Amino acid sequence: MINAQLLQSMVDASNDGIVVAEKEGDDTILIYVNAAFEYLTGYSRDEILYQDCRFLQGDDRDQLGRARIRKAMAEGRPCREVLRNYRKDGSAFWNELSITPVKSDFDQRTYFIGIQKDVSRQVELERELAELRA
Amino acid sequence: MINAQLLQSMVDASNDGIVVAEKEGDDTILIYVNAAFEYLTGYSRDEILYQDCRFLQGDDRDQLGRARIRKAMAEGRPCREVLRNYRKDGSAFWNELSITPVKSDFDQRTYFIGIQKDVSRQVELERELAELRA
Ligand SMILES: Cc1cc2nc3c(=O)[nH]c(=O)nc-3n(C[C@H](O)[C@H](O)[C@H](O)COP(=O)(O)O)c2cc1C
Ligand SMILES: Cc1cc2nc3c(=O)[nH]c(=O)nc-3n(C[C@H](O)[C@H](O)[C@H](O)COP(=O)(O)O)c2cc1C
Repeated sequence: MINAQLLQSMVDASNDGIVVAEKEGDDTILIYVNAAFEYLTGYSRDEILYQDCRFLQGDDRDQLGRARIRKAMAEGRPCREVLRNYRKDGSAFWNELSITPVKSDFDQRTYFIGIQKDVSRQVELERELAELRA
Repeated sequence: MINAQLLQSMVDASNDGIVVAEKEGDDTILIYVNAAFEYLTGYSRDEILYQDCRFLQGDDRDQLGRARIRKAMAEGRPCREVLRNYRKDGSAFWNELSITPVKSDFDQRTYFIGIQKDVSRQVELERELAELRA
C-alpha cells in the first residue's frame, strides 16, 4: 500500500496516543511511544520508554481492568479496557486502552500495539446515568 | 525507536480501524487502510481504497460532523467527530473519527491519519441520559 516510512511519520504525528510493547514473561516493555502519548501522560519519551506500562496506575492497583487485560493478552486476543491512570503532575483520568497482541512468526517474540484515549468525560456521563437509574 | 517495518505490521494488525488519506483539493483520498477498518465497514481493501472516505455516509449527508471535520482539516488541526455510517450490508452505526492533519514539509502534500471506532453503544447511553434530564 504505502511505504513504511510515510506510515511511521503518520503515526509519530497522530493526535491519538499510540504505543508498542514487547512481551517479556509477566511483563510487556514499551519500545515505542508517540508524542500524543507523551502529552496524554505528561511524561517524556525517555521517562516512559523501556519499562512496563502499568507504571501509570501508580498506587491504585486494585482495578478489574488489569485482570481482564491480563486474561486477554494471555489468550492472545484484543481487548479494550479503561483504567484509572495518573500523569506526572499527579492528576488523574480515565484512560481507555485498546490492546492488540501480535505474534511475529518470523521469531517467537510477541508484541502489543496500544491505542489510548482520555475517556474521563464519557465516564462521568455514565456515573450520572447510573445514579438516575437508581 | 523501532524499525518502520515492525511498526507497519503492528498497525496492519491492530484491532483498531486505522486509515491514511491524501489531500487533493476538496477531497482526501484513502491510500492506506488496515484489516480492522475493512471489518468495521464490511468493505474490502480494494473497494475502500483510492476514493474519499465520505462514501460511508451514503445518503445521509446532512450531519454537523461533516462541517466540523471540514472546518478542522482546513485549519490544519486534529478533530474527533462521530458520524452516522453505513456498512456494505447496509447496517448503520455511529463511527467516531479521530482525524490528524500531517503536512509533509519535504514536499507540499498533506496527509491525514484517521483512527475509527464503532461508538454506537456509547451514544445510545447518551440519548438515554439526555431524555432522563428532560
Ligand atoms: C500495548 C499496551 C498498552 C498499555 N497501555 C498502558 C496504559 O496506557 N495505562 C496503564 O495503566 N497500563 C497500560 N498497559 C497495561 C499494563 O502494562 C499491564 O499489562 C496490565 O496492568 C496487566 O498486567 P498486570 O496485572 O501484571 O499489571 C498497557 C499494556 C500494553 C501491552
Ligand atoms: C483520515 C480521515 C479519516 C476519515 N474517516 C472516514 C470515516 O470513517 N467515515 C466517514 O464517513 N468519513 C470519513 N472521513 C471524512 C470524509 O472523508 C470528509 O472529509 C468529511 O465528510 C468532510 O468533508 P465533506 O463535507 O466535503 O464531505 C475521513 C477523512 C479523513 C481525512
